Amino acid sequence: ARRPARCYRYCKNKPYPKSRFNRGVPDPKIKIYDLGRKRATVDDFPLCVHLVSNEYEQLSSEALEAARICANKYLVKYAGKEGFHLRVRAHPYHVIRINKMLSCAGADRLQTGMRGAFGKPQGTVARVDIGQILISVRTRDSNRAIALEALRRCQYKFPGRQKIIVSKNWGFTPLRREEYLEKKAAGRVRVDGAYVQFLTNHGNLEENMRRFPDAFK
Amino acid sequence: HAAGLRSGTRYAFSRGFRKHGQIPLSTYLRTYRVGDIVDIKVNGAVQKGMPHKFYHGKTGVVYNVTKSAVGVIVYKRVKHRYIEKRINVRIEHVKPSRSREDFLRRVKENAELKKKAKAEGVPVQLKRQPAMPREAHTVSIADNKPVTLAPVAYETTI
Amino acid sequence: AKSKNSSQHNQSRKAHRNGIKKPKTQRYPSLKGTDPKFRRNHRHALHGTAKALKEFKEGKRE
Amino acid sequence: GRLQEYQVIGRHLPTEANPNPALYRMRIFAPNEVVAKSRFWYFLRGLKKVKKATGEIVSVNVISEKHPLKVKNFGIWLRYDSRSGTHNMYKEYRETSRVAAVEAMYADMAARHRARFRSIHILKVVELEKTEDVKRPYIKQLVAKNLSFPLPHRVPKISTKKIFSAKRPSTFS
RNA sequence: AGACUAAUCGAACCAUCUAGUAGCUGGUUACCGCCGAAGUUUCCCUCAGGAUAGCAGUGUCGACCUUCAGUUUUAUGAGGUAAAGCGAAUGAUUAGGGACUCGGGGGCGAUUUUUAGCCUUCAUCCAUUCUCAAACUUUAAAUAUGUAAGAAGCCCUUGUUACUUAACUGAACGUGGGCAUUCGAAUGUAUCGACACUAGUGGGCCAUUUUUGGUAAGCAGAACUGGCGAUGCGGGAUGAACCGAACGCGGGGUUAAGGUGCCGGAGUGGACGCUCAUCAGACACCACAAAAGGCGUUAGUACAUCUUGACAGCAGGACGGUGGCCAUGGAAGUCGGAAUCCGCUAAGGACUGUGUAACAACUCACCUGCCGAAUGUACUAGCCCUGAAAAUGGAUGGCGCUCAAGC
RNA sequence: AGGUGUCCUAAGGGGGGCUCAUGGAGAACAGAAAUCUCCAGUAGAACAAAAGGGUAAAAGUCCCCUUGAUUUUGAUUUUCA
RNA sequence: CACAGGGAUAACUGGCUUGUGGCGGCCAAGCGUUCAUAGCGACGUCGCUUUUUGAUCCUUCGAUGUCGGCUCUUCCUAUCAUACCGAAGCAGAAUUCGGUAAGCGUUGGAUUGUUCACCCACUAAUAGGGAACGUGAGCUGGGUUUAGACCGUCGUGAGACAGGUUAGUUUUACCCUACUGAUGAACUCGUCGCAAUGGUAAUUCAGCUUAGUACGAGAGGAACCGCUGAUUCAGAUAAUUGGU
Repeated sequence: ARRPARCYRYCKNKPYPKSRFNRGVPDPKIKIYDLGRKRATVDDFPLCVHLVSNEYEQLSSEALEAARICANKYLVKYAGKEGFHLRVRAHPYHVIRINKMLSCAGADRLQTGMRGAFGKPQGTVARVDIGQILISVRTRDSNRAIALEALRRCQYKFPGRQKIIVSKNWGFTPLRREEYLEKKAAGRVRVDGAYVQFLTNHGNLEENMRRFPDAFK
Repeated sequence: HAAGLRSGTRYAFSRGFRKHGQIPLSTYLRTYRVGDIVDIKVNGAVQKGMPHKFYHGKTGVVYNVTKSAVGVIVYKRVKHRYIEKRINVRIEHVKPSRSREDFLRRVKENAELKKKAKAEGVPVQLKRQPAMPREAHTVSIADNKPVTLAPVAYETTI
Repeated sequence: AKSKNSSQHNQSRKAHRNGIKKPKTQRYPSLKGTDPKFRRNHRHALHGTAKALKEFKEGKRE
Repeated sequence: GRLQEYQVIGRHLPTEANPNPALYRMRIFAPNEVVAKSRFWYFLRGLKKVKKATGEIVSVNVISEKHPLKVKNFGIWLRYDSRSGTHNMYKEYRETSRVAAVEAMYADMAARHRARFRSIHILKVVELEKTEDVKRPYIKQLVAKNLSFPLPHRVPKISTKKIFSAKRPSTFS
């Protein structure tokens, strides 16, 4: 089976997720989403790069794992097992059907032609838009060239056109690099597991002081 | 394909969010007379005297009054001709309409405003008119010096 | 064999061909559907008011 | 086309809460003042929350070249749309007036990059006062000292209705 | 053998009933003038057919009724689609942190273990984090949609009743009186209302936007509006549906879509650029081409070097401690294992190679002499090229076209 | 993606008192789970059946009395000529 | 077995599409003594063709003769052989990958109605396809597909079976065009000449010599010229031999 990917390239149907109405969908191909040292602190990896889409198309689940493996191997060999953190930010929830013309309607004739042509589940695909982020990588500042090459190598497994953008934020945080640096000096940032939390000065005064001892002097 | 009496009314007849429970009791204290202008709005809680889903949102004229219901006259548009329809609705669904209040307010003011001028002896120009184009005026730039603008260059956000 | 099922392509133009006619409103609507108890008494009320106004020539002069 | 520079001043409609609003002024290149106003509302809709229905035009004027008989160098900053993405450039021109450079730039971008008028924004035009601020190499050669050159192989002009000439022409004019 | 019974046999020949019936094929005879359609709703042993409503014509009467409207403005109601949401309910889903042991599993200090000991792997709870929903939602458009804009109006006084009220208190219908000096938004009114009788039609198709099944189709099925059918004329060389525009017989003037090197009526017209193809290219619907590449050429973004003088070329030098510590028939930079300092300078490394049993010699690195203004690396997108294979001889319409007659 | 050719003398009508599912902490045999007690608890329960809407001093639950599931005919709404 | 009709509706060609069938690319984990790219290529991804089979039902039901073989002409290139060349994990010999190229060739037999297939033998080689799945007023009639008859399974029965088996009529050209040849009016009748345009033709192998030489430890083992013959094709001729 596994028809060529050319036949399911355009978003032409309303979303068809698995629910209590359709049953028996095959298990998707991609399982792992985070690779590398996925528990480093925020201060360790201040550089981020993205792979941004540029078309309104469909990306198959099979292609997502192929690109994940290709980029992972290059980063490990040249940057080390502990020098990066890779995250895949596209999840396939759309189910594509197939009409088995010869398996279902062959040998024993039954009913053939276009009579009763509603299909059976065949795979899982992901929907993307223009400007949507696909893959993100964070690492040190001295590994900028390595990160760019790894992403450029993995776009040959995707159909369409994609771009590479170096983000201006700090890591995965939604803060500018300069803005985050000065806010941290004010004591309004506390450490967590691989992420951070921020002071909001809109609660009771008691535990706001222990959670943020350096905010109040 | 089926056609029941309440088919397709999943959201129309339902009460809103945080509005279930007791019906406000001022509804039953209103009074109606023949010739009044009322509009229909079906309440989900009351299951008696519910009009068909077509009339949910239409406006009509009262023509009959009874112990706990009123008769309303509404005009329905069948293909190529209009038909008069007469329905019976419980008072939990009807409501007085402010459609004609602007007219009734304006006629009262005009009569009194015309009376005072006739004693005084000046034309009124009572009837309304649409909006007219603006007139000439002058704008000073004292302590309001204009600021120059220009388009901004392209920049990447993410 | 098979054929077209249903359509509404030319119905709107056909209806507007010689106007969508609205029935004319008129001064005295009919009293069909009004409750009978109020209807019986209203009959007696009109009977009296005709006799009284007829007596206006040789009588009450209200 | 054939353009000329305007200044146009706009304002938000005054209201009871905010009397005396602010005043904004722009410089717009347009063939005529009917489309000069139209471009003003287009640029302003991308910077402030004002429309034409809720605004008004205060004044429109014409700016003319101060010295249209002097040769000078110009520099233009601009952005445009390609078939995929947006870009920024900076080009230079040599002529006598501000208006013609915009005319020359529009024809140049339409040929070399296939960019139409719909998708070009002009950021700033400045006249280069000195001679050491010329960057592009196709203009330094036009400002070299003691410039002079001949004109070889120039075809003579012959009336288009006079067919069947009687002798061979020459190209040494 | 379904064989033969006068060239006739799975039921002979002759006359009559008989002009047997047909929801099915074929045909249906002079001219001019005016108006001008439908393939859709409901029922039928109904689906190649009929009745019913619709569209159409003709004959009129009531007034010339001042009534109306596929329209806008102003006042006031209804809705759950596009978008949005998940540190908001139901459902789906990736990853760490804190708190906990008696929820389950495997250990440690004697697997002592009723040791809330020390470990920890799942599970649980709490504050955060990455993506979704035609049959999910706290919110919520645009376009379309109901009613009203007065003389049949507004206000005052007071007659009738078998209904209603403790009650002439209410309710409908009334008599009398008051309110135009202006009957109370815009525009139009080249078309107002009612009735009678009847023809054809009930196989449709195409296009913009929305949209369902299908890998897709000149494929099957829907919503609003415009068209062909029922229709010529000017452009697309040709072509029911595309663009302009709808038609009595003539004369003069001006244009639309499309065109001006010739066939072909009208520019080898003007201004600034790009392209050289031993497969150039040449106008919407439309008669096709992709991923990936080029030091062909043109324009652009960022970083780095340079008149204290680089890049290219030629020419000069290319040193000690020290054959370093180790290794050893022998290894002196150059089998191999492990470190990488200093003198002198502008520069020469306990060295990138060649080479000696081992030294040497030699190369590179680096600096200096000559010159005269630019140079290096990585990216973006314009035209062009490679990718590019079918059957009779052949088609930007043809000839032909190169600072074009191409873009 | 599903449903119907049924079921009910109460599972119809009237009235009154009460509040559900679940979770926390306790009590001989008693344990995950038997009965009793307190606090929290917006419906997360229930209402003959498919699904949707609706309901908290009730439309759920238990108790008391009953047969408006009765007689004579008209007007109106939905599918629609 | 019959009648009235239907291309509003199937079985064959043609038309749109290309899932399946066939063919060709891109990226580079790995295989390849070691070394991604001499020769290959996983996980993914972009295309072409209409000699496979499906989907559709637009044109023909007052008829376009429906399988295979024989005969004969022409065209396509995705090249089996031949000419000349570029690569290698190419010493010689033998092989593998690619370029310009369709000028010229591609066979004789056993079994089957076969298309398809499978063995023996020769050869430089026994490559793949189109033309209404070329070709029935050109042939043949073995198969399928009327009426006779037999068997097996099914049906109470008449009868059914893309199950096996045996016998079964193949019509017309003198018309128009096309093609192959042959005459021919007008400017007197003749003899001797030029050449616009159209057609075009050759093909492959073996023996001797080079040489038991180059190359290699050995085993093995080439080529250019030169000489003489042979295969397929074409145009003539009849002194000799054969046929009538």
